[PDB]
Amino acid sequence: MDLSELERDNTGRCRLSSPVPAVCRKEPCVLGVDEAGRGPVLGPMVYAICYCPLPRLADLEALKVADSKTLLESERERLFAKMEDTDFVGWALDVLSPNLISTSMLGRVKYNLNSLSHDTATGLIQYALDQGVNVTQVFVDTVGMPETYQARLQQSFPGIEVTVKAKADALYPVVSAASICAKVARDQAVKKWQFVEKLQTDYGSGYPNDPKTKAWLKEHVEPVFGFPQFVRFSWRTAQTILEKEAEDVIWEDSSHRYFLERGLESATSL
Amino acid sequence: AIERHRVHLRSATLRDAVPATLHLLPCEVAVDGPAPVGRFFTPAIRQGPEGLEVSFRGRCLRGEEVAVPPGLVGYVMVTEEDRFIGATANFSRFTLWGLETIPGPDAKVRGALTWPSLAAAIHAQVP
Amino acid sequence: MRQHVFLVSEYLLMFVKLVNPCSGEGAIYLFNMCLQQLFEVKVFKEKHHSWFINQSVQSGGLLHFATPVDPLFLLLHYLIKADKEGKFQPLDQVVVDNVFPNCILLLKLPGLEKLLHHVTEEKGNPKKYYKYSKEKTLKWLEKKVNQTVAALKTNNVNEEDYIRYAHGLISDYIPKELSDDLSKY
Repeated sequence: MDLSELERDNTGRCRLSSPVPAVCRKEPCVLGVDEAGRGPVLGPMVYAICYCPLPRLADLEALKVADSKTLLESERERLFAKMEDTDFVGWALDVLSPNLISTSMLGRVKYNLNSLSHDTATGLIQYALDQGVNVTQVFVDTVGMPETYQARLQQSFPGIEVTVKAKADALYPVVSAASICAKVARDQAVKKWQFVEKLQTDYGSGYPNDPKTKAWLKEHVEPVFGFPQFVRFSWRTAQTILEKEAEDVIWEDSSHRYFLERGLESATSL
Repeated sequence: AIERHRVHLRSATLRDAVPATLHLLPCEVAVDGPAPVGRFFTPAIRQGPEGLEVSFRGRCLRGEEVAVPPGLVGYVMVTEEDRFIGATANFSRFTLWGLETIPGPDAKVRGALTWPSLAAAIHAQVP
Repeated sequence: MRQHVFLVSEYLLMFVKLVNPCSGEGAIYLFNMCLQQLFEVKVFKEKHHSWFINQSVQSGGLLHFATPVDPLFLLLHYLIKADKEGKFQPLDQVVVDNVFPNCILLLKLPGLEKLLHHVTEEKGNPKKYYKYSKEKTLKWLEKKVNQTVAALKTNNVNEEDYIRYAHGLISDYIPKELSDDLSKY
């Protein structure tokens, strides 16, 4: 019933799902997609999907599972549990570690944040399909352009009704519920974050403009390593601090044939 | 007089040498000094599909532990800023690191390792 | 304090700057005193590399190799130099270098007479006076090329194909003038 799986070490991806209801396999389902942790320099990014059958859509409105910016962490946890005791509500989470965000964006081939965000979304929609969920309608909340995202998802799912809209959380109840899952999972992920580094608290929201975050960032600068894995190296906030406070690093991106082929030469010094 | 061209090494320090963990990075780090490798690097090393997985500066590094070939011994020598040099540590193997993937079989480091074997035959006394 | 990563022969004295037999310039060698053995220092340098030695970083990414050398190559450098000058001299007058004063070490090598037999015409009543012989040298180099060709196949590097490769490898120990005579031979 609780997100206990978030207690173990994360260096890549961490998938969490509710058991698929019996109803969800037969009746046609409606799916909602939302995210938490897109903007912070610190911590993971969580993507969530929430599904329920078409007849029990009004029954989803019956419980006050609507999204709100005012909602407390405890207030969201009560609505999440209220979904868990519901015989028809299903859900699936994807907790992308700051290291996975860093490594993807800072790779040899640039895997952009928006592609990685959209690919995680399709992956959960596909996961549901593979799990016997009869998804016939998909509702997605977007931060930017809905036209391209909707066209993308239609090519990925040509037999499913795809609706991508800005502020879809305030408009559709499935998207509101998915939003509660993402926020709860994000809060719980940053709360009990198992940390890979052998050194050890208050950082704030994790956002770049946050004074506590930039204070924590400046404090945790190491000249050789730069920052611990909890920081998103790809973010311009981390990069600028690194450029001024840490030591320079050079990557490939930024005499007879035998000896020349294997970078060998005679030593003139030491 | 002729000592100017020769730098002497402590023979007793070659015996007193505990194995040292050697990592060969695919990036150039301008600094030369101490580092908390055991704080950032070592506890982050993971086991993946290809080989060992770790990330340095937010970039994924994938590598394998390369063994020092039989007939060779690894020593780490230190010199100051009569001339002297001393073997501080020993090593039986070094971990090789490549960006995203383990360096190929055509990697120059792997080619250089096959030299002392050929050099032992090139320079052998003719009968 | 810069750290150096070395790959020396299993059984293993000081570091000596001697003449490079082919280049005629400086080259670092590792001389063993107790056994009177000579080694050459080769360096692995490739761009974008660094070392992590325990709790430290080494900017280089350099890998040093101390491998044995055939002393005859260096001995030839002095024998060829003296050859043009005149005729038949003792070893103390041939192995002379004001630039590289550590060439004295070559005179104290074990089994010099047996070694010099390969590349020099000698006179002396049991002295010893040596004169550089071209016929013996090319015959000795012919053996060196065959010695390496046998080693190339075993190690599987990359009959005429490997012969022209072995000549080029050995030419990194003998001056350009000698290399040309070896190919014609």
